[PDB]
Amino acid sequence: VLHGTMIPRTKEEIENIMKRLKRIEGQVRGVQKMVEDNRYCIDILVQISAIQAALRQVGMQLLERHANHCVAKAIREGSGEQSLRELMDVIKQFAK
Amino acid sequence: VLHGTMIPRTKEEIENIMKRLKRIEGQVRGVQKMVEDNRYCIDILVQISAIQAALRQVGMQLLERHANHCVAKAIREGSGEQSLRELMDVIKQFAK
Amino acid sequence: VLHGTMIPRTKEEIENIMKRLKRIEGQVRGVQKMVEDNRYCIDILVQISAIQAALRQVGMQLLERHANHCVAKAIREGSGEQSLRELMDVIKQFAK
Amino acid sequence: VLHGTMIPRTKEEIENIMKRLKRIEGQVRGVQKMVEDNRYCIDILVQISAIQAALRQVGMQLLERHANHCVAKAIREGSGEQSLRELMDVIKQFAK
Ligand SMILES: [Cu+]
Ligand SMILES: [Cu+]
Ligand SMILES: [Cu+]
Ligand SMILES: [Cu+]
Ligand code: NA
Ligand code: NA
Ligand code: NA
Ligand code: NA
Ligand code: NA
Ligand code: NA
Ligand code: NA
Ligand code: NA
Repeated sequence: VLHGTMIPRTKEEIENIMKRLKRIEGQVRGVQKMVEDNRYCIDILVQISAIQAALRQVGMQLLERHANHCVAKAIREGSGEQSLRELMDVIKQFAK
Repeated sequence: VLHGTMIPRTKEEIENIMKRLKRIEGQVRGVQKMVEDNRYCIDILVQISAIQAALRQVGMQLLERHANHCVAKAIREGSGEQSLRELMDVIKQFAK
Repeated sequence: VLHGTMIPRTKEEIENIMKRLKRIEGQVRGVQKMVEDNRYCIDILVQISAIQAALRQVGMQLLERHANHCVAKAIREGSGEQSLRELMDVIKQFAK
Repeated sequence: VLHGTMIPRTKEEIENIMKRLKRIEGQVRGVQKMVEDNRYCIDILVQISAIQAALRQVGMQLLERHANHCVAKAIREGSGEQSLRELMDVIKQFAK
């Protein structure tokens, strides 16, 4: 452990995220097949754009979830500044 | 076909890109395992940030390759405006 | 008022940010003069890229400042969740 | 000069872009007044988000204009690869 407060994921949450990552995994191998089949660079870039888009989506979702629940809990419990600093670090990371 | 001029990829080009997509595929399943193991949301977000970063890298590489070779060839061959319009569309796509 | 906790800016903080916005204001009018003088589109785009860069910089700075001080204070004072929700909204805004 | 082919801007084009940069200039000074009046950091960030948004808009517009007309002309005239390389440089610049 050795980290900020966390609300554990449900069977539901894990399942949903998982599909999104599977779909994304598929897209990634789809792109793999495209490169192997020597498909047009533009077609490939379109799919890459799709992937990046799907990643921002799942990433934002996890960000909001963590802030709305886990960080919110820490604020209630008294470890908010700890959790807030973590949160700011990943924000700057997504900016770097 | 029915698309702009393309310079076909070498055994070399395909191999290199492929590793990058494999590594990225790994990262994606790594993230999958992380979610399943109910790992900390922040740790997961860091890895997602890594993935998006690796995707921008391979995407930019493919973009430059296509422009430097394929689009450049079309300009020489006389189908440059065709290839240029395609290129502008994917740029706007990466912006949307 | 009617908003989350705020630590007021110093004479110092206001001065520093101000220079950065002035410089940015200059860049913006520089770009204005460039357009008027019918300068090359590429040169103009380079300067626009500069401006956007300078804006991300000052924006991130204000973001960190607000989180490190104002939001941190609210967490101590007991209005952290209020301040956290605000913070998440502007994050999503910078993403939209 | 010493640059790729350029189609000069009309009285119209200059006028339109100009308004957009003026509005943006206003926003920038609006933000200046906000900082001076010691307004809430969140309110300021919202306006900064607005500005960055308006800059992407005018920037993309100039990008498309340059590609659709100036770079397209160079391709017809025989200096397309020259103009294409310039265009790729500013793309990478907006990515750096
Ligand atoms: Cu969390
Ligand atoms: Cu290509
Ligand atoms: Cu603040
Ligand atoms: Cu131009
Ligand atoms: Na905590
Ligand atoms: Na403290
Ligand atoms: Na072509
Ligand atoms: Na034409
Ligand atoms: Na507050
Ligand atoms: Na609460
Ligand atoms: Na030219
Ligand atoms: Na050539």
